[PDB]
Amino acid sequence: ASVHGTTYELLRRQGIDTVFGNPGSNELPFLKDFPEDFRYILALQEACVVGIADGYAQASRKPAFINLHSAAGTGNAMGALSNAWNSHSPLIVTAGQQTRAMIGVEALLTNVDAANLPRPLVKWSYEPASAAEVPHAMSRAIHMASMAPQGPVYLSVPYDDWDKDADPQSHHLFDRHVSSSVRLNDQDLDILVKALNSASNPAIVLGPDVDAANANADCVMLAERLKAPVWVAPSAPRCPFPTRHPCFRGLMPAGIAAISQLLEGHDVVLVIGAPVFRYHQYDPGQYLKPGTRLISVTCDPLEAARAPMGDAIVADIGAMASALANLVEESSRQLPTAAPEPAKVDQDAGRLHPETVFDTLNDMAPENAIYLNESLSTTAQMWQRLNMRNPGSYYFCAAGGLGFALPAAIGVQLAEPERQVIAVIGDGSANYSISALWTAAQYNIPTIFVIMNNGTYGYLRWFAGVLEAENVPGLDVPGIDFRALAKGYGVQALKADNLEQLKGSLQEALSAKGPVLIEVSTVSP
Amino acid sequence: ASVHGTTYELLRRQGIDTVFGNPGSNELPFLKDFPEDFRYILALQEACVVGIADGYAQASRKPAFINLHSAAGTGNAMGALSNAWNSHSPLIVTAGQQTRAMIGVEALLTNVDAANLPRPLVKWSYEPASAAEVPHAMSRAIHMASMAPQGPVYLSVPYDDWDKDADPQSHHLFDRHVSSSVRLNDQDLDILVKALNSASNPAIVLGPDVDAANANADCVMLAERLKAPVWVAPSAPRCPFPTRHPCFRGLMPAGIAAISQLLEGHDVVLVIGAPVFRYHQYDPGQYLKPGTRLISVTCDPLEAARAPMGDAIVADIGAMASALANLVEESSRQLPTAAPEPAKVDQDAGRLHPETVFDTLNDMAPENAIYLNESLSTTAQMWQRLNMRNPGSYYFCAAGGLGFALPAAIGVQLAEPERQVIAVIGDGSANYSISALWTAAQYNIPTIFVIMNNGTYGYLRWFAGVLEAENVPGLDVPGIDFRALAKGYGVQALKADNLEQLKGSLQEALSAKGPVLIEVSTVSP
Amino acid sequence: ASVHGTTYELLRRQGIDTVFGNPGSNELPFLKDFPEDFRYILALQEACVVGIADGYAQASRKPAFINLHSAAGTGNAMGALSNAWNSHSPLIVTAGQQTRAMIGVEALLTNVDAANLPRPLVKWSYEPASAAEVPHAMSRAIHMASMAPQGPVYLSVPYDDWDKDADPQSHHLFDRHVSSSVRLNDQDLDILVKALNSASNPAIVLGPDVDAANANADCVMLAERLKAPVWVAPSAPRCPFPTRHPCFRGLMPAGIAAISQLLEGHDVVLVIGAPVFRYHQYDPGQYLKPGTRLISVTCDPLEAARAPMGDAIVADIGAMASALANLVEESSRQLPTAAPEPAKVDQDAGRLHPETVFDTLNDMAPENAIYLNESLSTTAQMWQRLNMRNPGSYYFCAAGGLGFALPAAIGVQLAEPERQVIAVIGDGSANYSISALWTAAQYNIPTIFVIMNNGTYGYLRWFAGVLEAENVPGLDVPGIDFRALAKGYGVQALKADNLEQLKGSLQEALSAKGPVLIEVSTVSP
Ligand SMILES: Cc1ncc(Cn2c(C)c(CCOP(=O)(O)OP(=O)(O)O)sc2=O)c(N)n1
Ligand SMILES: Cc1ncc(Cn2c(C)c(CCOP(=O)(O)OP(=O)(O)O)sc2=O)c(N)n1
Ligand SMILES: Cc1ncc(Cn2c(C)c(CCOP(=O)(O)OP(=O)(O)O)sc2=O)c(N)n1
Ligand SMILES: [Ca+2]
Ligand SMILES: [Ca+2]
Ligand SMILES: [Ca+2]
Ligand code: NA
Repeated sequence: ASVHGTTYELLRRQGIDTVFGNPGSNELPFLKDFPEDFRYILALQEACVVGIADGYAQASRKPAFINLHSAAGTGNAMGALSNAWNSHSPLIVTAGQQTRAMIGVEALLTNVDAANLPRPLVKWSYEPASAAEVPHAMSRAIHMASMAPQGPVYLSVPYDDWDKDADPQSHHLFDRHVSSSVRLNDQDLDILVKALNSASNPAIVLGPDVDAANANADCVMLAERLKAPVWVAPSAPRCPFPTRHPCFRGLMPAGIAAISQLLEGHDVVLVIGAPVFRYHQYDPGQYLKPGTRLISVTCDPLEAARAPMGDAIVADIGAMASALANLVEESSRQLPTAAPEPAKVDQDAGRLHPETVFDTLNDMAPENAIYLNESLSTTAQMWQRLNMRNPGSYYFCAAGGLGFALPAAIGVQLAEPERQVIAVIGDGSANYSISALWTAAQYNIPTIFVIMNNGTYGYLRWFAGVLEAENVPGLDVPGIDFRALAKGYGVQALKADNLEQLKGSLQEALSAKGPVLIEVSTVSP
Repeated sequence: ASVHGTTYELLRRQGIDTVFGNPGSNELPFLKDFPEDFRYILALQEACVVGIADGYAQASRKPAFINLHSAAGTGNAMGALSNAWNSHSPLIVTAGQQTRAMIGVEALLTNVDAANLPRPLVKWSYEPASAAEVPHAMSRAIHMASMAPQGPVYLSVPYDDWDKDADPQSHHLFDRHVSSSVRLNDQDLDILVKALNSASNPAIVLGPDVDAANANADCVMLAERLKAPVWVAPSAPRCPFPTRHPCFRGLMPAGIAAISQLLEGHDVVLVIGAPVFRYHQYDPGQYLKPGTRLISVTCDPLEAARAPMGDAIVADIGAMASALANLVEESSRQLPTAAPEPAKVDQDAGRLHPETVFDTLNDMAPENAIYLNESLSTTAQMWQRLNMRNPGSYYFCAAGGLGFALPAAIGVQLAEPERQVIAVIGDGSANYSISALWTAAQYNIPTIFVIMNNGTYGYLRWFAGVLEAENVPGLDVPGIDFRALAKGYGVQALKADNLEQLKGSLQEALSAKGPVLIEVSTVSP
Repeated sequence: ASVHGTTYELLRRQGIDTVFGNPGSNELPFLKDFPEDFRYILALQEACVVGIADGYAQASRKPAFINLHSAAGTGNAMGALSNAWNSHSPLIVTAGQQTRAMIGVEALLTNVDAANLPRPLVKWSYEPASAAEVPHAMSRAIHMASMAPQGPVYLSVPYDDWDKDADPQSHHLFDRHVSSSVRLNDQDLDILVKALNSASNPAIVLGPDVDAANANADCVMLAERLKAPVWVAPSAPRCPFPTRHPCFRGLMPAGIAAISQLLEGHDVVLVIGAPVFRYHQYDPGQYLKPGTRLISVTCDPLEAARAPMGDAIVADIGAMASALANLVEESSRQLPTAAPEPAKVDQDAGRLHPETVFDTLNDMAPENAIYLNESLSTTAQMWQRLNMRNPGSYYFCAAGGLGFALPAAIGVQLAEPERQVIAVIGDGSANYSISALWTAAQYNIPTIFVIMNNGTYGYLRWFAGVLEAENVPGLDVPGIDFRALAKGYGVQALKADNLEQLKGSLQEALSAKGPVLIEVSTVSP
């Protein structure tokens, strides 16, 4: 067997059947004789390739495979990799290297010092020392991406390796099963359960690793047994809980003082599947108020190490959530009462308030819609106004890197063909990965893109307020016609300048058989 | 003084007056109270920001200053940095970091392990240990970018540093002059000159550092004195010689065997301002034939170290070219005869042959036009068909990273307001940095973009041929309307489906007062 | 509170009370006002400092704290760190940095790019962005070293930070409890147990993480229930099983073919707490023979990823060994029969055969002796001839880095004051960290050092044989008087030129109240 044949066999034996890519000369020997059972999804720029693969991996809850071109293709993807690192996305990033005979002279499109290029945004980064090692290196990449805490990995392969003879002993790689599905030992788990059972006013805080683990239903059971309010940890990349469940209390503000104030009076705060905490704005104060102690369950040693307070347990979130949900007592406290519905904001016949847009989306979208958020100044309103009952219903750029939601929405829609994906993206954010629209058109992936057009980088005007910063350049983005951009890439385009048009446009988009972009004229901040 | 005030003073004292940027919250304290004498050029995605700054630095022959947002903004620019590394572009890349009080907890948009992120594509990468150190760190960044061999550098600055008190001793940074304008000592330079004077059939090979140094006219004088043919080193990022001068012999093929064959019979080959050599395709053979010896003058130790043959001198290209041009004897050999004009390719009333497009550009463009090339399958024809008499007339992605030419053309046009810039970009390449069009519209930078639309990644179909690779996915890019993309970003758009329309469109574009995009329907490969 | 006071409070609250160090100017502000409840152990060179701390951490099964001087002190320790990485030793390495005001100018003993210096041999490496962050960074270092898989970490601290005011919120760091004491979920653990219960001829292979976890007794119970032979994985850094238990089968040869041959006919091979596998010599063949399947339990994702065969479970070794030992059925197969005693090698009245030395050590040493091995050509004989009944009885350089055993023996003896430590070290190996002897003398740590003096690098003469390499320089080390070296550092010294003298010397050493070095004249290979 060749290294080519062996490597594709390893990939299919490990469940991988799709390559998200933008091709180059160093990858042609890998992509040639492309196997019939695989599919290749082309995107026109590498931030888009990785974004699509990332949405696909997060929604499918399995690794996604990426093929990029040498240093320039990998470099174009590095902002996308920053998000993937923070969302623990299991991404296997492969990049083609020059032929081994011309690496030394640094021929054009040699990836120099290749393994160092994507650091520090990958769990593992490597170039094999010989062609016969390639399948073993690929095996390492698959398992490193897939073991808790999941994350992106990088493998650089000289293009001449693929046609070489594989090692016959590589067959032992094909069926390896590697598990990190672990939970706290019985004695210490009993101690934790007793602390939860004994708490007089527990609170629960959930992060993205709950949704990645599909631990959402177990966390519902846990919250109901403990009769405890549930918050989502700040800067949330996913939604880990039904947002209209009686225990749900919403997204935490991303500030130190704000969070300790919210938790005040809670004696035990159990955090599951989140960093402690992904603050954003600087809001100095107490990490916790007196009387509050914190216990964190995290799949990531790096999270447990850097928490500035609390105890921590490093374990699989699925296994831990299930064990806790099944072991805790039913408290005799009263179940928390559901948060009230949000108020209707006054809306005239002109430009749309974001609140109106979210209320209308909530009124019209299917109950199993999946949303993406890259409309940064409207996040709080989005979380208050969209009823998201099911797991996998929300994605937001985990490292704050714009250019995620547009391509990720396409990968999510590819992963979940029977759930309507609706990406809500600001006019500024829409440009970072605009060319991803083309992939939705070409493969007819029927994502709906709602562009919130207010002409400005609104969130940065806000943060300028908290910093009290005046005379800042570069905050306005006038003069972009998103319907023309959508036409340019073959996506049906609609405009909504008022509520009547928003309703009509959503009705058309929801009914459409292909992707649709709706440009919404929203109010300026 | 504050760190803010001191740093802008240092920048203006060192000749920097423009910030190319895409802003974020960590940069607001740097960008606030933006100085009246500076200008900020916004681009909508960071590959575009760096591309624009890169074209501006290469054309202006001075450092360009960039401000990006933390890890995600830096990561989005890393493909652009790969080109900048290979073209020795003096780029000062600054990125905002979280406030020092929240770096430890890794708050959202903390740039973790920041200095390692852009490696290995920068000469120097750093985050200062205190706010008062920021001006000195900026001084280091300016000089590291600007000293031979020039190249990109990276500085990460926590956002709280700007408002802190500066060290009063920072004033000693303001007027530092640092020179690398050096040449080989007299005794060894005399030995080199004697070897050139004694050669029976010398050849000259020139690379991009000649054009960066504006050493072109000196290299003309050198070639005329030595009566020597002149080639451009392969994978050329710039044009270092007038392409219709009698000595000019064109762009070398990027292959080992091809180059040794071309040089056969030349006893001394003097290479100036190029790597030896930037091969691309694998074309194994002799590095040089018997009877040929090579001498390389390079500004870059890394180039001198990795050459697989020849002697080398590491020195400033401007200083060396001037010294050699003035010291060599006038040979009594006959001057080389000019290459013949290229033939006219048969052209019917349908889709355009690339040869026709270049002939027509050469017929209509001003004599001081500046071209950019990201139409990878037509490079040989472009070099044969465009008469480029003047320095600074050609740019091509130095690391082969697509997404350079579109934004770089805007930076070049900003640097050279009286020279018409014409970027010739393939339909595939146009997408990587498509959003850069917006910056040309907003600032009315009148670049002309000629999109060569053949529906496919043509060069990759070629390289597939040399590799003999069949059943490769992802090579076609149908279904993109570039006039709609240009409209989307506010750029006037024209279509050329045949020669009559190409001529009309060029006439309109040349006359236009703003940027113009022409979509040309070219023949499929 | 100051950063100094807060950091020592954090260290004592986290169980750390000893600093192993070699001091320098950047560390004086940390070491001043040294707390009364701490102890400082000086060694004269940094390989010795880290070796001592490493032996102390491995034997105590808890993190050890190290303080080195800037880049030069850290660099002198990097070979020692290579061993620590491979043995998963929880080492907190701190190094002093220049004052923040002189880092930029790179004053003498600035640690440039400090965090990158010890990579890739540390789990985490960091320099804080401000003085107030130091206690949180130290908290991160403690937990990163201590979480599974344990390993060395690095923290660089500017010397001016210690006197600065601490953040009052740092108190939340003091009592953090972080656990990685996890095991496979119940459903999958039941599947594993069923596979073990069903095996017709299981084998067990144990590595160093079993002894680190004190999982030895549980592994005895497991082997007895399964009636299974037990081997120690190759290149063994520790001893995980009583070597005269009936199931024990010895140390595996460090070769691919040798191991698959040894395992042939075993249907299920359970590996616990080892890489799969730490081969040394190149011995190509099948990784496993047909009919053998492998299951690995490892605390280290990097081990699970790179195994070339088998399934793997990433979990705590203590928790997994206990669960398996208590859950498996008692097999009705016959218990394995103990290996026979090794034969007595013929010994005349001259130089000692290594076999004689080990037999004599086994005859005279206490049953709870602890041995270290850095006599590389005699390892097989050592493993056959020393009855090691108890956990923590054997250490060998985990990365093969010489200079470990001499200082580690001192740290082990410091950790286990009531167990006689006997380090058996070749004459070549003894020199790498010879100055460590001084620390044993000064603190009266009564380690016994047995120098096996055959005048040559014996193992390298062997490996030269397997490679069939002739005319190799640098293999002989004549002319070293180890009794004089011991005298030089204040350690009692004895010589053993024959068996009578070996017996007398051991009797004296065993009775001595201080450290003793015995130079043994052994036979040449
Ligand atoms: C890759 C990248 N570049 C720059 C930023 C900085 N940034 C920028 C530029 C924002 C403006 C977003 O504008 P929008 O139109 O998409 O949405 P809003 O108007 O609601 O803010 S929010 C933010 O953090 C970023 N986060 N990521
Ligand atoms: C960032 C990046 N991604 C991928 C490539 C690989 N690549 C690709 C995708 C090419 C196709 C260029 O297509 P085009 O339409 O712009 O021009 P041609 O049709 O003349 O080839 S040429 C080439 O090297 C690259 N060089 N850089
Ligand atoms: C730091 C370091 N340097 C060099 C070596 C190479 N090396 C060397 C030099 C050996 C000779 C050991 O000689 P010895 O006298 O201690 O023992 P033997 O005679 O039994 O081999 S074994 C070995 O791997 C090493 N392992 N570690
Ligand atoms: Ca906006
Ligand atoms: Ca094309
Ligand atoms: Ca020896
Ligand atoms: Na990097």
